[PDB]
Formats: sequence, structure tokens, C-alpha cells
Amino acid sequence: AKPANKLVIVTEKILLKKIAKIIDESGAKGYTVMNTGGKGSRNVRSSIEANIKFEILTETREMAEEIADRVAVKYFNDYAGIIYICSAEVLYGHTFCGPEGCSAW
Amino acid sequence: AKPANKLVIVTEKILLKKIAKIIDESGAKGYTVMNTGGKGSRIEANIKFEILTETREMAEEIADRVAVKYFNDYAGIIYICSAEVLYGHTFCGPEGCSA
Amino acid sequence: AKPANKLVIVTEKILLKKIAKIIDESGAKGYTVMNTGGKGSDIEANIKFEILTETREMAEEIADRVAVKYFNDYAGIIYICSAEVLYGHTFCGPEGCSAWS
Ligand SMILES: Nc1ncnc2c1ncn2[C@@H]1O[C@H](COP(=O)(O)OP(=O)(O)OP(=O)(O)O)[C@@H](O)[C@H]1O
Ligand SMILES: Nc1ncnc2c1ncn2[C@@H]1O[C@H](COP(=O)(O)OP(=O)(O)OP(=O)(O)O)[C@@H](O)[C@H]1O
Ligand SMILES: Nc1ncnc2c1ncn2[C@@H]1O[C@H](COP(=O)(O)OP(=O)(O)OP(=O)(O)O)[C@@H](O)[C@H]1O
Ligand code: NA
Ligand code: NA
Repeated sequence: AKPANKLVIVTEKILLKKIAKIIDESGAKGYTVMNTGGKGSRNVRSSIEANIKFEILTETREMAEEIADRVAVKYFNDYAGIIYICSAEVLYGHTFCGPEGCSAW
Repeated sequence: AKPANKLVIVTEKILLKKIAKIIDESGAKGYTVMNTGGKGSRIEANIKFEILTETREMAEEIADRVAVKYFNDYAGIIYICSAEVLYGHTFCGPEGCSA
Repeated sequence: AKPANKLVIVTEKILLKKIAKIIDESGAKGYTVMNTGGKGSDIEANIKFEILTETREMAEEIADRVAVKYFNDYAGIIYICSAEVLYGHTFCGPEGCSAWS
């Protein structure tokens, strides 16, 4: 198992491409994204409502925080969105763990 | 980063509004919800809620109200994960999550 | 609260049944599954399973069987998170997730 940070970004659906681009530039090895609904309290939604949730597994905490900081500064003063982070362990993932595999021992 | 509990409720889709109302009455600052499928032990369409709360007791209050009120008659599972919120105006206030 | 491992499998949609059968053969009490997109426009459609297991070994069994069978040929990632189950009739039994003795 290889420790990882699962960065979750839940935001407005119109930001899908803009956020993916950031994730792609970050050096993160990939992402998962899904359609969700949400209700919030920040009261910032540009114009239950339909959102998207990204999940990005990163090798380091700093990479997760650099993504988070770049998304939030660039979009979250103007669009609704929340970003949080969970601890995970990756058991299998060719890209994430490299040809060497995620170990186990 | 500000510590938080991520409460997850996976249950039958017809309970959507009822469960949202409980979440809204708990003091929680919001929720995310999605359509999912599932198999349990006696694929079918259901919903998953995710609710980030400031305290554990708020998460358990939501969980306890939902389960007592609906889980005798409807399928469902409720679990909780630890998270840290990095950005969230409502959840972390004007001062930000540097908490 | 009853401790649990949440096993997450994100992989190609065509493995849905093959993976459900593995989950069912593990002893796991059930699973949640959803449609997602992923990059590893160049987003692709895939599925995500979430399986709460009683023990770590059951989670790793499911993970190992899936990966060994399918991940040479199909895209996928498998990870695990810690969870505590507060309510779940099947997962926690008739005595509930807050039993004492
Ligand atoms: N405490 C929380 N728990 C879970 N999800 C949340 C929470 N707070 C916000 N969200 C998610 O983040 C999204 C954006 O909420 P936010 O408070 O940032 O802005 P908002 O304009 O109030 O959003 P919305 O228009 O949905 O209310 C929500 O729609 C929801 O899916
Ligand atoms: N061990 C588990 N891991 C992940 N999700 C689960 C698990 N057990 C149950 N679930 C989710 O909870 C839902 C409700 O299942 P539960 O066993 O409470 O009742 P059930 O009536 O047998 O459900 P179903 O109609 O799906 O068979 C399931 O569809 C599934 O999405
Ligand atoms: N670092 C990561 N964080 C979150 N999800 C990931 C990550 N890496 C991969 N995934 C998910 O796993 C799926 C499979 O990706 P993987 O890296 O196995 O292969 P790929 O062949 O590059 O996939 P794709 O066809 O999606 O480009 C991806 O579509 C994505 O949903
Ligand atoms: Na709002
Ligand atoms: Na790829």
C-alpha cells in the first residue's frame, strides 16, 4: 500500500474543463470526476443544484494543496465550491505507483 | 486545514427529500448527493449523501435521526470518514480554513 | 461505530459483472457502484465501486483478485480508506453497530 491523499473538489459543473486543466498541469497522475447534486451555505453559485465532484489521488500532501490552492484562488471567490482531503492507501494503480507497484510489505 | 467528519448515507432514492430536510435541520452547512447503484444482502438505484460536519456529534445526530426514522422500513447504510477541509467559505467562515 | 475498510475500485465499465461476482464471492455484505469519468476530450467513462468490509484482509482479497485477473488488460485503480459504520443492518448484524456485550 502506498499512502496517498485523496483530494476532493466539489464545484460548479461549468468549471469541468477549467479544473481538469489545472489537474493536468499539476503533475497529478489522473482524476475521477462525477456528476452530483448539492446544496451549500457559502451562497456563491454564479447562475438541489447540479455540480461535479473531482477525486484526485496525489503522492504528496503538497501536490494536493498546490492543486487546491490554485483552483480555489482562481475560481472560488467567483464560483461555488468546496475542497477537502482524505487519507487513502493505493493498493493498485500502474500510473500512481509506477512500474514498481504499490509494495504491500 | 480544518478537521471534519464526512458522513455518508447510502439509501433508497425515494428518501431524498426527507433526508435532505434532516440534514438541513441538523445545522450542517450543506451536502452533496448522487445517484448510485447497489447490492445489499436482503443492482438497484439508490442515492448517496455526503455531508461534511464541523463536529462528530452533528454527524451522529444526522445519522441517528435518519436511521431511527427510516431504516426499519428502508435499505440503507451510514458511515463516517475523517476529512480535512482546505477551502469552503461557509464551512470555514470568512477567516478561511487556516484552522 | 464499527470499524471498516472502504475499498474503492475505479475501472472500466465492462468489468462490472466480473467485479461484482468477485465482491459477492469475497463474503462482503454488499457494494455501491456508480458511473464516473476519468483520465489516467480525453475523459473516458468508467465505474467506481465502493465496498465496506469488516476486515482489511477481505478488502485486500477483493483487490488482489480484481487486479490479478484484470489490471494487465484494463485500466483501473484500487485504494482503501478507513471508515466507521454507524448504521447498517447487514454490515453490523441485528445487534447494531453500537453493541457492548
Ligand atoms: N458541509 C458540506 N458537506 C458536503 N458538501 C458540501 C458542504 N458544503 C458545500 N458542499 C458542496 O459544495 C457545493 C458548493 O457549496 P457552497 O456553499 O460552496 O456554495 P453555494 O453557492 O451555497 O452552493 P449551492 O448553490 O449548491 O448552495 C454544494 O452544492 C455541495 O455539493
Ligand atoms: N458492505 C457494503 N459496502 C458498500 N455499500 C453497501 C454495503 N452494504 C450495503 N451497501 C449499500 O447499502 C444499500 C442498501 O443495502 P442493504 O443491505 O441495507 O439493504 P438491501 O435491501 O439488501 O439492499 P439492496 O436492495 O441493494 O439489496 C446497498 O444497495 C448498497 O448500495
Ligand atoms: N491519481 C488518480 N486519482 C484519481 N483517479 C485516478 C488516478 N489515476 C487513475 N484514476 C482513475 O482510474 C481510471 C483508470 O486510469 P488508469 O491510470 O488505470 O489508466 P489509463 O489507461 O491512463 O485510463 P484512461 O483510459 O482513463 O486514460 C481513470 O480513468 C481514473 O478514473
Ligand atoms: Na447556498
Ligand atoms: Na491514459
